[PDB]
Amino acid sequence: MGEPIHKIATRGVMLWKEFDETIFNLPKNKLVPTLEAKRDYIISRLNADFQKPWFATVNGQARDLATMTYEEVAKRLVELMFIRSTNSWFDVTWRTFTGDFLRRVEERFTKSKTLSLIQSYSLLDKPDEAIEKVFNAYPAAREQFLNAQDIDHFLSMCQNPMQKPVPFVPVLDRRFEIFFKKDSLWQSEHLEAVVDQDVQRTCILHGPVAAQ
Amino acid sequence: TRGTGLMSANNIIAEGIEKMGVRTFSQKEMAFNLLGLLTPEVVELCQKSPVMADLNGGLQFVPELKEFTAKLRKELVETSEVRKAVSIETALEHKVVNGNSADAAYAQVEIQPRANIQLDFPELKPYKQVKQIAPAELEGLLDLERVIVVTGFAEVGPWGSARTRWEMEAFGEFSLEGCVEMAWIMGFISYHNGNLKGRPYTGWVDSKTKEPVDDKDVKAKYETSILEHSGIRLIEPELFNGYNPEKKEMIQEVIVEEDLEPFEASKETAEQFKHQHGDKVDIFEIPETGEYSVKLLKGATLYIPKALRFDRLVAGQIPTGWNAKTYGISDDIISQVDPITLFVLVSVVEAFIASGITDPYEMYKYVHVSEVGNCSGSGMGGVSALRGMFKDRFKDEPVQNDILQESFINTMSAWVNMLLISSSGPIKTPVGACATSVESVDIGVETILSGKARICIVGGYDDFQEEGSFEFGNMKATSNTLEEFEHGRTPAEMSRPATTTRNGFMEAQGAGIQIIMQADLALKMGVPIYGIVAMAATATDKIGRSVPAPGKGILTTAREHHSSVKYASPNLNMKYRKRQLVTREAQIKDWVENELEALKLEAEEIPSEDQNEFLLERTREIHNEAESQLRAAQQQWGNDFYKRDPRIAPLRGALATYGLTIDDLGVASFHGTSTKANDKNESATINEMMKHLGRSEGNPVIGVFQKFLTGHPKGAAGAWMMNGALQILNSGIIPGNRNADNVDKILEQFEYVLYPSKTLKTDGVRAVSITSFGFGQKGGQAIVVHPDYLYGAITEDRYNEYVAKVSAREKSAYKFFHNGMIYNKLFVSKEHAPYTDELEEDVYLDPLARVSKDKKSGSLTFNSKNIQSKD
Amino acid sequence: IADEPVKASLLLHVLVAHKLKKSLDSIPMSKTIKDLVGGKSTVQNEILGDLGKEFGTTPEKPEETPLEELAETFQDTFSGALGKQSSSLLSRLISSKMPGGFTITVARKYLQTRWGLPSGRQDGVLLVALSNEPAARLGSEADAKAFLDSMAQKYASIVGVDL
Amino acid sequence: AKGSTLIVVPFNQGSKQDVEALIEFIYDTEKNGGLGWDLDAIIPFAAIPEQGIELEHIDSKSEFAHRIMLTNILRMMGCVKKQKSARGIETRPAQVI
Amino acid sequence: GVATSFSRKKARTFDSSWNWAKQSLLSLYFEIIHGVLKNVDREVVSEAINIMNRSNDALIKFMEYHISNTDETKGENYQLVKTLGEQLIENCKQVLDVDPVYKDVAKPTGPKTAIDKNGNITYSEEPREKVRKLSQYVQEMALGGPITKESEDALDKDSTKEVASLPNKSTISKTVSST
Ligand SMILES: NC(=O)c1ccc[n+]([C@@H]2O[C@H](COP(=O)([O-])OP(=O)(O)OC[C@H]3O[C@@H](n4cnc5c(N)ncnc54)[C@H](OP(=O)(O)O)[C@@H]3O)[C@@H](O)[C@H]2O)c1
Ligand SMILES: *OP(=O)(O)OCC(C)(C)[C@@H](O)C(=O)NCCC(=O)NCCSC(=O)CC(C)=O
Repeated sequence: MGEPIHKIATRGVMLWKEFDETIFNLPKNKLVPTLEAKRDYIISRLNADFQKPWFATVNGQARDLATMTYEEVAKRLVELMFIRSTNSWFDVTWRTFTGDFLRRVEERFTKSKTLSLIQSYSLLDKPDEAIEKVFNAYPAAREQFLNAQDIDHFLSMCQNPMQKPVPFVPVLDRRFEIFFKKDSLWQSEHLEAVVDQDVQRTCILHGPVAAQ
Repeated sequence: TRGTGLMSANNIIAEGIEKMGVRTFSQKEMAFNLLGLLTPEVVELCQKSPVMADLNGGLQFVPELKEFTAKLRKELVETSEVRKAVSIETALEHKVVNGNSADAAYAQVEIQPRANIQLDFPELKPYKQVKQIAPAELEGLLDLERVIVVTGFAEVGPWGSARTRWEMEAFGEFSLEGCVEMAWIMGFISYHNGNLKGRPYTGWVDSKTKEPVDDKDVKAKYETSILEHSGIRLIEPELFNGYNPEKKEMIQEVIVEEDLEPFEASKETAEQFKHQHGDKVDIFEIPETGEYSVKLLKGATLYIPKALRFDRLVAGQIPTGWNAKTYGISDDIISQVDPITLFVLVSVVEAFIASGITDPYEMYKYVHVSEVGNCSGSGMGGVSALRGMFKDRFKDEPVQNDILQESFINTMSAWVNMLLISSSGPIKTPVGACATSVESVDIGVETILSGKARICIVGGYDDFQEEGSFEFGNMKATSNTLEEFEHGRTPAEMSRPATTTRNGFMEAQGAGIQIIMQADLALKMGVPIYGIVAMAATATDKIGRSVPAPGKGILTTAREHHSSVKYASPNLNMKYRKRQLVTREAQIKDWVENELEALKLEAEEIPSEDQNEFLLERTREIHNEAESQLRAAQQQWGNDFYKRDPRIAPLRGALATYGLTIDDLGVASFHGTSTKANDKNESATINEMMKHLGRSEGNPVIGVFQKFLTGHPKGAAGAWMMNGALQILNSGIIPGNRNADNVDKILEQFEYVLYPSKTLKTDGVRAVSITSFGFGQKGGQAIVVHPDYLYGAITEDRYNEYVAKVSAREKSAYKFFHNGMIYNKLFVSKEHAPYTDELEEDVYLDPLARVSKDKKSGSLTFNSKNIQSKD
Repeated sequence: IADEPVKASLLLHVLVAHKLKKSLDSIPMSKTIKDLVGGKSTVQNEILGDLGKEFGTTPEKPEETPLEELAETFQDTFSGALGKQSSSLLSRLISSKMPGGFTITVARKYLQTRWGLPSGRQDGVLLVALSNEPAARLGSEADAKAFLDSMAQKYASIVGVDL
Repeated sequence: AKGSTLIVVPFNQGSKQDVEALIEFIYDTEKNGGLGWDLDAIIPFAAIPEQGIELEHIDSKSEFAHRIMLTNILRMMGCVKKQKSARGIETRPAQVI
Repeated sequence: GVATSFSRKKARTFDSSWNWAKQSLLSLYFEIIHGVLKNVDREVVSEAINIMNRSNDALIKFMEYHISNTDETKGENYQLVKTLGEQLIENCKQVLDVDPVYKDVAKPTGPKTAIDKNGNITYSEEPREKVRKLSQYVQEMALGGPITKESEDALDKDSTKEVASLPNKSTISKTVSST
């Protein structure tokens, strides 16, 4: 909303400041052109620095949702939303997101009316076995990029108001400020759910004078 | 007798009746017993005195049969209704006692299929599997710059695209993907993404009511409307500028007998009436307004409209709802061009997609702009524009000023260049009537072998309009629809090639396009390869005074000299040819050694500062002349061994190139118009080709008459046939002629032709022949060989590099296709050429200029540093 | 006026009502086909055949499903065009009941001129005309136009339109 | 099988005129646009289902079905006899099953 | 209901058995290779009868070419179509000049009405247990039953052997009429 905040000058906060001065201070008619021109730089910064990495990143390589397979997407959703240390989904609404996605994978790749292999999302509490089980029934989805109707569904699931915002940027568009700055405070108390567990990604509120 | 019209209602009690030791018969059993009465013994018995055959199974001995029937049916209904009521009550008792939480862990989730439309790129086998089918000697023997491959194809016709048409042709019903693709084409469904009645929806919606449509619900909701409005059907006036063949407008010239009541018309229009009529009209100024009073006098010519009933009411029209907008063409292009041009632009972008080329300018990474040809043509061109300028202009209607340029046959190919390709390649537009598309392939081949191009768009297109429809009826070429109705035939069954009763062709409309290129370039680019164009030939017939009469010219392609055939020629034997190539490869090596030695001797006399330049230039020249000599030998012993040999038919040698015999030409895609002269003459031509080339008795070619489904689209006919041939090659499925009720008894004399009525799923087709017989003696033939014959001519590494590049490009192609389908932007007109007007001359005049990715705009363009560069 | 395609709920009603030879109000939607027929499976199978012909597909248990739940199951896949059964029944109504000279197209004209009802709502009036089929052929043109008037008012009442 | 032939023809057994015309067509020469046959067997198995029609409910559909299943079988056998007798065919009776 | 339906112009002739014989054979050939028809299916024996009833010199040469070019080393299926093919070529040579024969080899069926636990009535045509040929059905019919009284084959095990037996007119030792 443009209200000033005192945060520790971590790498993620210094990226937040850079974007406040060169991307988010622009009028809406010049925002999308600047995001399309800076794309490659922006994604490199998000992946190195910020606490919400660029979602479409398959083993260091900066892709887009359009150029990711359905396996790639599923295994990225588990990598970002499921905490290996506690061996549980950081939020239940994230497990729902990942289940909804794995069911869409079945819908897209099945030839006839069948039973979902994910009967209850409670089965995703072993996510690597749930994924293998889905992408063994439908091995075509290991080698196909996302159908553009499934990109639009995935981004529509990312904007659901009745779930914890997704811990990543899925797209550079008109809504990039909302993706980048929404739900920015919990991370500092739960570094187990941050990318490298690196504090330097996160936003920690603190006073300049009381820091003495 | 169980399961008949009269006794199906009693089936449930039939098991009960059998418990009285009564026998109830199956229809088969009861027929068997009845056919026992027609045996000669019972017939001989019937001729003496009447015969009474009790085939009752003891039913007459059931006392009070209705009482027993009524009992058994009541007991069965009672048991049913009891068990249904007790089951419902026990399930409501178990639900109240344990609650609604008990049947929530027991309930399961149901997954409904979404339509996942595939581009059906050819399946690439492992290098071990493809190396078995080709002879071992083929590796290195072919020059791949001189092997033509089809890398992409598409059509717009009565059944939609090549994907939908193939489904209907081969299977006779649509899958989920087929239905959704037809529903999208015909504008029954659009894609919605965003808020829909508050709730956010991402999927298909009905296009009129904007109500959501699940992909499962598409077939139920639209199949009947999609079938009713596709393929051969009654001419729809909405599609043809209000043209109704029942009420066909002409004008009678009458002489005026009594002076018509004056009418008010402008001063210009009144002077134009006075110039025409002379003293038979009186124009007078009205001082009040300045308009003129035009009075026609006794004896003035006048024209009164009358309507004629025409007897051709059926045609293969593009599915109702088809709209170039749906594919992404803008309204400024649609207004400007003739609708045949729109079928072409869609077919061209759809063929680039099937090639996995989303951006045509990609081609300019690999070839010079002067190396991309457009060898495609039409039979009659833009007949909507002709009707504009001959008839609508005469009636002082509003017609655009450039309508002439839209009529030209060569104008569709121009709009493809001006909107998509922006090449400076060859542009040879054939006009072959019904053979155009095969004449297109032959020109596109000769262009790529002569080295003037490395890629041709080829194919054909034609439209259906009132005037053509009429003049094809006046020649009696087309089927009379009133006669077909008198004979019981529905529209669907009016196109029936090779049938006793065939009586003229069904007119259709549409376009078909193939992208052909050199194999050496297709392997480099990693485009899919659907087939090899082994041979393509045209032929006139002979002296005669009937332009529409088909003839036997194309028989020349099997011309072979059988005076001296005692001992097999070495030249046909691939080992011999490979041995002579290896012998010549050793000499080319010794020629490169001897030219490098001679360059070392010459470089000494050049000073030691200029030496680097001179050795670079002269080394490159040597490398060129070494490749030139290797490729010329490969051509001489691999590709062109049979051009000078009168003992090897052009048709035999095309197959022999890839180690196929004449017996390995499994399918013949016949022109098969459903005319009396065409279908006999075609069978007889194929039969005489195969007989002369010694095709093994008992191995007929399997005729394929695609025009039973599509109707004859004239220009486009062979383009469609080719697209079908490629779909047979890559699938192994040979579609049958579902209108071949009864094959014409005359065609039994041709032992080497089989005419199936149903789809055969073979174990593979190695080659397909396509024949066409246009008006004006245009015969034509093309052979197409399964692409897996090519992969035996390359090494494992080059194959595996290819397989990886095609996999990557098939994935990018699927991406581009689905994004374009849902956002109505498959077709994306180019704004600018790949060069600015300042570089135009510089790019044309450098044959090594290539496009590269411009870092700012992200779009392939020529950069001034890559033009007459050293690198 | 506003052109609407005939609802499946009216078509279904009229087809059942005509087959049982009862008025539309005499047939309640709540009841199932099996209840209405009254233990005569022949007539049940004749209705099922007529609906199967008219709508193309049927549900899995059309016998036990109530008429409002069949009308909703058909509307999901129903377009608005009459079909092969309605068209034939209307042709047999018009031929058998209208005076010699009055055809279907004259009825369609009269409804487009007198009332101003378009083709979509003409089809609806003709279906209401089928449901209340008179006993003997109408003697003159004037009582045939007076019948079409009474069916327009009935159609307007049931659908909820003002003429 | 080899030497077999199947002619399919539209036909309403209920119509007397269709019965007479179909038999004329089977017996008429190929010149006159018929088949030039001479039947060896007739198997008149047409029939419509009459169902839930008691004595009191006998009306049009029953009187019509009775025409199909009896009256026009007798008329068909009549027609075949009149066609054989006109050509003096006394030694090739047609078996009626 | 007395409306005329018949016109001479609407008659459809079907007489092209010479074409369909070859298509029938090619369909059977590929249905075996793809595994849609197996060596225990009565559909193979039915298609064999229907092909033999359309045997002529052209159909024999067609079989000779397709069967003699079949590689018996591509699979079990290719060996099976080669074996069945050579047997069908022999049968088609034997019955070249013989008249074609009506010969049903379909499994005879009886009525079965079942009501499940939920009360839904389902009628099927279930195969009979005593009667598995038509020869056995003619015997069952000859013996009659209690209400009427006053006062070796290779079917469903080896379709190839049953085919081999097709052209051989079995001599009936004693007729069913004696029993
Ligand atoms: N004065 C100060 O110094 C100070 C300091 C810190 C924060 N704050 C205030 O605190 C408020 C929130 O903090 P913020 O900075 O994190 O702003 P924010 O990003 O706008 O708020 C967090 C959002 O995350 C969503 N969310 C998170 N978990 C969720 C779950 N399990 N289910 C549903 N929704 C979930 C909520 O969406 P919905 O509301 O749409 O459900 C919520 O609006 C702000 O208004 C801010 O001004 C003030
Ligand atoms: O509505 P339903 O309960 O499913 O039908 C009940 C019955 C069977 C009673 C009904 O269809 C009906 O009334 N049918 C007519 C009686 C009947 O079945 N007659 C048979 C005519 S054929 C025949 O009789 C063949 C033969 C043995 O010669």
